[PDB]
Amino acid sequence: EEKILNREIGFAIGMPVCEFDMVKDPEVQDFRRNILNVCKEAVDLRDLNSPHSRAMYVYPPNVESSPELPKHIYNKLDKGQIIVVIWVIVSPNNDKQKYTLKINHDCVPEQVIAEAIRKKTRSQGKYILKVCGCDEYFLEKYPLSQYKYIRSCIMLGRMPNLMLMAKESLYSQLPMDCFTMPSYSTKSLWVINSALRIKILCATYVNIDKIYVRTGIYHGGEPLCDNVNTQRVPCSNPRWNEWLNYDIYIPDLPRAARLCLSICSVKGRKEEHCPLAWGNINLFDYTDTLVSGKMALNLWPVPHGLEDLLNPIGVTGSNPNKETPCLELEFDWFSSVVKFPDMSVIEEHANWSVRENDKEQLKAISTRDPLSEITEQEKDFLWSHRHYCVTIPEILPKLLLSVKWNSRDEVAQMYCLVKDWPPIKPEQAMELLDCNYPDPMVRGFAVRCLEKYLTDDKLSQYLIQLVQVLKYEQYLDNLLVRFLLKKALTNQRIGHFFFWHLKSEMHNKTVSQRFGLLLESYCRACGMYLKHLNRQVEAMEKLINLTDILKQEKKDETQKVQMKFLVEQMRRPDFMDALQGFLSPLNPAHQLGNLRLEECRIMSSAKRPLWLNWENPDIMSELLFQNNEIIFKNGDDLRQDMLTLQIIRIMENIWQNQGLDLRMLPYGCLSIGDCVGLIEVVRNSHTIMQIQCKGGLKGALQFNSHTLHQWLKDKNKGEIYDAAIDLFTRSCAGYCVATFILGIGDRHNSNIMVKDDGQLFHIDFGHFLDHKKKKFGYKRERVPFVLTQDFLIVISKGAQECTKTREFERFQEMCYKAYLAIRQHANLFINLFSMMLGSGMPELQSFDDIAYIRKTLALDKTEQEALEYFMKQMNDAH
Ligand SMILES: Nc1ncc(-c2nc(N3CCOCC3)nc(N[C@@]3(CO)CCN(C(=O)OCC(F)F)C3)c2F)cn1
Repeated sequence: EEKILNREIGFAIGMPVCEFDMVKDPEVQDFRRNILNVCKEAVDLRDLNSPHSRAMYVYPPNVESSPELPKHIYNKLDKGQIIVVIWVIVSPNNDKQKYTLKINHDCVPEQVIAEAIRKKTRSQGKYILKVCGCDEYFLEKYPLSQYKYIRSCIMLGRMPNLMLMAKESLYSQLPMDCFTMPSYSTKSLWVINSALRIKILCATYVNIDKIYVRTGIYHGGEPLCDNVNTQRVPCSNPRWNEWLNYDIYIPDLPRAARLCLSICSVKGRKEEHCPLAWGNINLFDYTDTLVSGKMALNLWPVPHGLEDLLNPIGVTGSNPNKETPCLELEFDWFSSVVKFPDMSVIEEHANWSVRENDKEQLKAISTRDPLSEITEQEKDFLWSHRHYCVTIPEILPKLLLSVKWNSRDEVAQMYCLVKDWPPIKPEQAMELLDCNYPDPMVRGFAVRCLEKYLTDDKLSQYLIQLVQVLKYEQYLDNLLVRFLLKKALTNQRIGHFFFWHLKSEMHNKTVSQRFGLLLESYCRACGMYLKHLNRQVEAMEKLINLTDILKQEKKDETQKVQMKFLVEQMRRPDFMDALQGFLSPLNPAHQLGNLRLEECRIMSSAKRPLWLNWENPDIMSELLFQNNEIIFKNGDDLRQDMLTLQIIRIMENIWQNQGLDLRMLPYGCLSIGDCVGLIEVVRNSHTIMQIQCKGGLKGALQFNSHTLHQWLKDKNKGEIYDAAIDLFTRSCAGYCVATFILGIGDRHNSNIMVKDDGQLFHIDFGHFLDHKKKKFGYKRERVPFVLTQDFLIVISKGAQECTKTREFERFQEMCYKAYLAIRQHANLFINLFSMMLGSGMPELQSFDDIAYIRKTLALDKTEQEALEYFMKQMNDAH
C-alpha cells in the first residue's frame, strides 16, 4: 500500500524513506508535514479543468516566452504564412496519410485542425495535434509559431510534421490522481540589553603544535563583528570550557545571523594557520527562536582551495556523519524563549529611528555588475539616498549591501523600504537569492518577483541556478522551495529536470538531507511519473556500473578487448531489460525503445565515453529521427557543460532579438550524478580533424589549412554553396565571440565540429574561465581568441589573401556587434556564474574565475575602449 510507494520513492532518491523517519530534528519533521500543503495545492490545480488541465500537466506546451517574431524570422515565412504537414493514421492497414496546409504563422492549434479536417473531407472539436516522432502535444491556444518545434522549423528551413489525434485517445491514457497523504502527517530579542557571548566547551574526534577554535558572527559572508578565538591547546586535550565574548549586542543581531566555527591548527616553523574542520550555526532557528543552551555540532571537511580560516558561505548545520570532529557549545538562556520581533514591532522601531549630479551618480552605481566594487563612500552615499532609490528599483542589490546589518536601526528601516519596493525583472531578482543576501525579507521579495514575472520557459532556462541557490537558504521550509516544488508538481517537464537537478547532487553530503527531503515530497505527489523516473534511474545505474568497471578494472586493455566486455555485459538479460523501454533523461518526450547494440561503441575521446543508440519506437519516427543517439560519459563534471550550453542559448537569444542571425548549437546535456551524465549527439556532424584526415594523405603533413573549405564545396554544389559559406561565417562568428568571452579551452580540431550545411559548433566545456595556453605552436595559434587559418579560407570562399577580402570585413563586423550585444547584458552573465560559485565545479571555485569575464568583456573600460580591446584580440589571432 504505502509500503510499496515508500520502497519506490527510496529507489528514486537512492535513500530509504525510513532514514527520514529516524531523524529527530523537529525542523526535518515539520518540513515533511508542512510541505504536503504544496502537494495538495498542485494536485488540486491539476484537476481544476480535468481532464484537459491534467493533460497539460503531463504534456505541457513547449513554447517560447513571446509570440513576437524578430523581423528576420518573419522574413523566412512566405508572406507571413507557414507550410505544415498534417498526418492521420486511417486504419485498417494503419496507413499514413498526409495533408499539406499553408496557414498564417500565428494560427492557434484549433484553426490548424479545422483546416486539416477541411482538406481531408474535400475528396468538430474532438482532436489534438502531436509532433510526429515524439510525445510533444499542442494542447494550448498559443499561436503555432510560438511552439518551440514550429519556431525551430521556421528558423531551420524545415517542414513541420504534426499528427492529428483523437482527444479521447490521449485523455483515456492519463492515469488517475494517486496523491495520498503519508502516515507521518516569550521574550522579544530586543528586550535583552547584553552583548553576545558563546561558550566553547570541548571537541571529540580530534586526534601539530596547537589547536584552537576560530569563531565569527556573519550575515551572508560578511562579518558582523571581529572574529574571536579560544586559547590554543596542545592537540591531545581539546577542552576549552571558555566563554567567547563578541562586540555585538543581542538586539543588533539580524534575523539571518550565523555563528561560523572552525578548528584550526598552528605550526611554528611565520606562524602557519590551517583549518581542520568547519561548521556554521544559524543563531535563530526555523521558528525565529534565538538559540540557547547546550548544543553539539559535527564539523565538515575543508573544501579544496578555501584560502581562509572560516567558511561563512558553507552550508549550515551538523554533519550527518557523527564520527567526525564534534564541538560542544553553550548559549545563554534568558529565563524565557527569546523570539525575533514581529513585523509590526520592527515597523514601530523604524519610524522611531527617523541634486542632478547625484541622480546621475545613483544611476551609474545601479548599472554596475554584481562583482564591481562598491566603496565605503558609495555605501554611505546610497544609504543616505535610500528614499530616492525606490525610483531606480534595479539598485536594490547595491542598496542592500550598503545597510549595516549589525545595526537593528538601519535594518528596521531597510525592511520598510523592501516592503514597498517596486517589483523587478527575474534576471535582477535572481541576484537577491545568491549567498550575499541571506535576509528572509530580501529573499521573499525576490521569490515574489519570480512568481509574478517568470514564464514556465524562463523558469526551465534558469532552473540550474534556482536549485543551486536552495543550498543558501537558512531553513528547509522557505518561499523559494515552495515555489519550485509547486512548479515542478504542475508542469511535468519542469518536474523531470527539477528531479534530475536534485538527484544528481545526492552524493554531496552537505545537501543530501535537504535535497533528499525535497525529493521525497516531489516523488510522493508527481503521480505515475515516478514509475518512469525509476526506469530512468535503473538504466543510469546500469551504465554507471558498466563505465566504472571499464575505467577501474579494464582501463588499460585495447579497444577490441574493451568492446568484447561491453557487448557481453550489454547482452545480459537484466541489462537489456533495464536499458530498453524508458524515456530519455535529456528530453522525456523521446522514448528509448530497443538498444541497437551493433551501433553502440566505446569512443576514443578523453575518459572513453559511451556512444549509445536506441530505436525511436514512435509510429512516425521517420519524420523526426529513426534512432536516438546519446553519449553517456563517466569522468566529467557535466554541470560546467550545462552552464556553458545555457549561456550559449541566452547569447543566441540576445543576438537573434537584435537582428543578428548568429546560429548557435546548444545541444542537450544533463548531469545525472557525480561526474556522470548524458550528451545529445548532433546528427550529420564531423570534427575538423575528421574532415582533415579525409582530404589528408598517408605519410604527408596532416592538419592542412585548406581541407575544410574543399569538403564543404563537395557537400554544397550550386546555389546551396553560398548559403553554406554564410551559415559557416555566422556560426563561426558566434562561437569565436562566445569561446573568447567565456575563455573556453582545449579548442583542438576534435572539439570543433561542422555539419554538412556549413554549421559550425563547439563541444566539451571542461575548461572555461581561463586562458589555457598550449605548450608549443605559433604565436597566433596560442592567443585567447581562437580563429584558425582553415576557417578564414571558408569565410573568404577560397581566397589566398583571406584577411583582405570583403567577406572577412563582414565577418569582423559580425564579431564586433556580437561582442557589444553581450557586453550590454554582462550583469546577467556575471550573475549566472556567480549563482553557481558554490557548486564545486572544478573550473569555477572563486570570484577570480568569474573576473575572467569582467576582463574579456572589459567592464572596467568604456564601450569604445572595450571594442578596441576586442579588436586587438581578434587581430592577435591572424
Ligand atoms: N564534456 C563533453 N562534451 C562533449 C563531448 C563529446 N561530444 C561529442 N558530440 C558529438 C556531436 O554532438 C554533440 C556532442 N562528440 C564527442 N566525441 C567525438 C567528437 O570529438 C569523437 C568522434 N565522434 C564522432 O565521430 O561523432 C559522430 C558525429 F556525431 F560527430 C564524436 C565528445 F567527446 C564529451 N565530453
